[PDB]
Amino acid sequence: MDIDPYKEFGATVELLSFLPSDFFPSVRDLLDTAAALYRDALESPEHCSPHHTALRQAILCWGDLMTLATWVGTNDLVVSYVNTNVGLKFRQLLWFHISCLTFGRETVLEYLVSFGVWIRTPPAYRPPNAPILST
Amino acid sequence: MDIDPYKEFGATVELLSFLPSDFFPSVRDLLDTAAALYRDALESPEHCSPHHTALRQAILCWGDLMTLATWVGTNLDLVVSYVNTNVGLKFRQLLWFHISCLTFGRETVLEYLVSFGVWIRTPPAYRPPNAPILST
Amino acid sequence: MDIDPYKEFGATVELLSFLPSDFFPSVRDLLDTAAALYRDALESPEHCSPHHTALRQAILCWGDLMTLATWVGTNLSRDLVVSYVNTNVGLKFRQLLWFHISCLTFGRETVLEYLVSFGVWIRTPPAYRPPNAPILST
Amino acid sequence: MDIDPYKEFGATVELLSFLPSDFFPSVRDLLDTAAALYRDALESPEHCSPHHTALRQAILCWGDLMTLATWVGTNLRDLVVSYVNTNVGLKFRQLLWFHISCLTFGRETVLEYLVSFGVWIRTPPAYRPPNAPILST
Amino acid sequence: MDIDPYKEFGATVELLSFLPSDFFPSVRDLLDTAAALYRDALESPEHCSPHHTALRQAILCWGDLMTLATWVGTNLRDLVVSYVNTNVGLKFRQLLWFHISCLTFGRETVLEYLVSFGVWIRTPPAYRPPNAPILST
Amino acid sequence: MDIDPYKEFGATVELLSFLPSDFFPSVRDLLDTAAALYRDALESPEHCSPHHTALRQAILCWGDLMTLATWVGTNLSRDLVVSYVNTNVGLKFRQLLWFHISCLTFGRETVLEYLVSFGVWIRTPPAYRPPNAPILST
Repeated sequence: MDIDPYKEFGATVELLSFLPSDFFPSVRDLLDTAAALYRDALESPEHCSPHHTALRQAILCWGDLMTLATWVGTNDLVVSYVNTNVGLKFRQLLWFHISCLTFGRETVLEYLVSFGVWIRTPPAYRPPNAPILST
Repeated sequence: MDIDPYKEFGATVELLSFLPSDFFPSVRDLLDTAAALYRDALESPEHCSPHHTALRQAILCWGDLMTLATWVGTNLDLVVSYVNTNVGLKFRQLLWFHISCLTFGRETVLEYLVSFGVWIRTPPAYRPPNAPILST
Repeated sequence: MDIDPYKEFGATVELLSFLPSDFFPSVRDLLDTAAALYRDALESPEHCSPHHTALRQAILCWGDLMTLATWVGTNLSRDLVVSYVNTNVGLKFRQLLWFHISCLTFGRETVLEYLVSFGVWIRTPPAYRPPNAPILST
Repeated sequence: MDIDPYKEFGATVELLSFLPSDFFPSVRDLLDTAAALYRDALESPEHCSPHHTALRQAILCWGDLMTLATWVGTNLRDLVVSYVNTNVGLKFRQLLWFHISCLTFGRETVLEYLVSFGVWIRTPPAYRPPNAPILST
Repeated sequence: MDIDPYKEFGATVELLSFLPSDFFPSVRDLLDTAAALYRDALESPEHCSPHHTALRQAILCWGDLMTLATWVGTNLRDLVVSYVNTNVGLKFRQLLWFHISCLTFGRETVLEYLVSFGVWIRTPPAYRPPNAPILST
Repeated sequence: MDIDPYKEFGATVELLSFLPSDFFPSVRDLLDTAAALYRDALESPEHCSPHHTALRQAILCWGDLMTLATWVGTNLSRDLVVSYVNTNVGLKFRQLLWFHISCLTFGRETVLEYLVSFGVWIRTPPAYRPPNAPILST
C-alpha cells in the first residue's frame, strides 16, 4: 500500500532523505519560488511535462494543511508538528520538483551523489565548499 | 497560488462541483480502488500518463492528512468528523476524476459529466430513467 | 415593439407553452449549467454563436431581477412577492435559459424537431397517450 | 456566475464606467428609438449580426421590469418606483444604448465614440469645451 | 544626472511647458483610466512598444507616493497632503497623461495635440474660442 | 492595477526578494552608474532598448522622491523619516535601479540566469553552503 511518490523520477525517498533535515529551505521560501519562477507554466492549461504535474498537487496540499492548521489551531504543540514530521517530508517535494525543471532532472539526480560524499565526510577534512547546481 | 488542478485535464473545479456532494464515492472505497487497478502501474518506475502521475501525487497527500488527523486525534467532534465536512469532499473528486480517467479516457470522463450533468438537474418525469455509466 | 424572443431561432413564444411547468429544471439548478460546461463560450472575446449572444444576455437579466428581488426583501404579503419571480414571470425566463443552452449540446435543428414531437405528446390528452416521456438526444 | 455584459463586443464593463449616469437618455426614448429605427430588423426571422440579436433580449428583459414594477406597485411604493429608474438596474438603460450604435454605425465607431468621451469627461471644466463628440454619421 | 523625461518620445520637457497646471485631470482618474484602457496591455508579459513600457514605471512610482504620504501622514500634516497634490511632483500627473495617448492614438498624434494647444493657450481670450482641440480618434 | 515592474522582463517582484539587503550597492554609489557609462543611451533621441525605457524613468522617480525628501527636512522624529526613504521604500527602488543597469552590460538573458543561481545560494541556509559568492559575469 506504501506507494512511492518518487519512483517516476529516479530517486527514492531515501535518495531524498539522503540529505539532512534543516538543509532544505522553508516552505514560505519555496512556495514563493515556484509562483515567482514558474508562474505561467503552472497556470497554463497544458501538461507540458510529467514533471510539472506532480509539482501542482503539492501546492493544493500546503493550502490544504493551512485549511487544517488554522481551523483546528483556532478552536503550542500542533505548530511544532507542522514543521518537523509531516511538514519536513512535505517540504522535500518543493525543492526536488522545482530543481529538476531548474537545471535538469538528471542534474538533480547527479546533485545528490556528490553531496553525500561531501556531507557524510565529517568536519575534519570536509572540503570548504559544497556542490551546488550551477548556471 | 491560483493553481486549480484541472486546467491540464480538461475540467475545472467548477466543472466537478456541478455534481451533488453525496454522489461521490467514499474515500476508503477508493483507497481499495486505487489499490485495485494500478498496483504494478503506480509503483512502476515508468510514469504512465499525466493522469497517472497525479494520483501518485494524490495518495501521498491523502496519507499525509490522515496521518496528522489521527496524530492530533491521540493527544488532545474535533478532528475526523470535522475534517471530513468542508475539504474532505474535494479529495474524493480529486481521486475519482483520476482513477476513472485512464480506465476509459479523459474524453469519456468529461462527456460523462455532460451527460450525467444534464440527467440529474432535469426532473425525473422527463429524463432517461437510468443514468449513463462508464462503458468503454 | 411586439418582439418575441424566438422569431429568429425557429421557435415562437407560443411554441414553448406546450412545455408544461414541471418540464424545466429548477432555476438555481439550471443557472449553473452555463457555469457547468459553457464557461469558455460565455467568456470568449469572440462570440461562438448567435446562440451565445442571447445566452450571454440570459444571465444578465437574472443578475438584475434577483438583484431587485434581494432588494425587495430588505425594504418592502412579501411571502408571495419573491416567489412570484419564481412562479410566472420567471417561467417565461426559465424557458429563455434552457433553450439557448439546449442548442449547443444538441443543435438548434435538433431542439426544434424535439419540441414538435414533444408537443403532440402533450397535445394529446392523458386518456390515450404513452406515459414514457420523449427524452432529448441526437 | 461572473459573466461581463461585454466581453464579445469590443468594450469591457470597466470601459462603460467612463459614462456618467446623467448622460444616458430616458429608457422610454430608446424603445421608441429602436422601434422607429429597427422595426424591420427585430421582427425579422433572421439575424445578420449579433449586435441586433441582443437588442431583442433587452426588450424582452425590459418588458418584465415594466411588468414587475407595475405588479409590485399595484398589489403591494415610490421608493420602488424611484428604484427602477435609478437602481443598480440602470444596466438596461446601459445595455440598450450600446447596441443601437453598433448596428447603426458599426461596432468600430462605438469604440470611436467612447474613448474620445473619456478624455472629454475627465478634463476639468476650466478647459472642457461644450462640444462633446456626438457620433459621426 | 540631467536626464530629461522626454528625449525619446518626440516632445521635450520645454514643450510640455505649454500646458498649464489646471489642464491635467486628477491623478486618481488616470489610474482608473489606464486600468480600464490597458489592463491587458500592462499585465502582459511582453512589450509591443516603449510607450506602454514606461506606463507601469509611473504606476510603480505612484504607488510609493501613495505609500509615503500615508506613511508620513499617519506616523508624524495637510501641508504635505497639499504638497503631494500640487508639488513639484505634478510630474507624475504629467508623466501619466503623455503615455496614454501615445499608445491609444499613436506617438504622432500626441505632438498633433500639443502644438495646436500652444497656439490656443497663448492667444488672448478676446479672440480665443472655447473650442480647444481635444484629441482626434 | 496590480502591476509588477518586471512582468515583461522575465522577473517578478518576488524574484528579487531572494536578493538580500546588503547585496545591492548604495544608492548614491549606484545612481551615478547610469551617469557612468550609460550617458549616451539615456540621452539619445531614440531609445536604445526597452530597458532604457524604464531606466530613463528610473532616475525620474529618484529626481522626485529625494526632491520630496529634501523638502521634508525643511518643513516637517525626522531622524527616521528621511532614512526610511533609504530603508524600505527605497529597497524596492534600489532593485529597480540595478536590474535595468544589469542588463546592458550583461544581457537580460544573463541576469535572469544569474538570479536563478543566486537564489539557491541563499535559499540554502548557512549550515551547509559555499561562502564564495556567485559573481556576475558572462
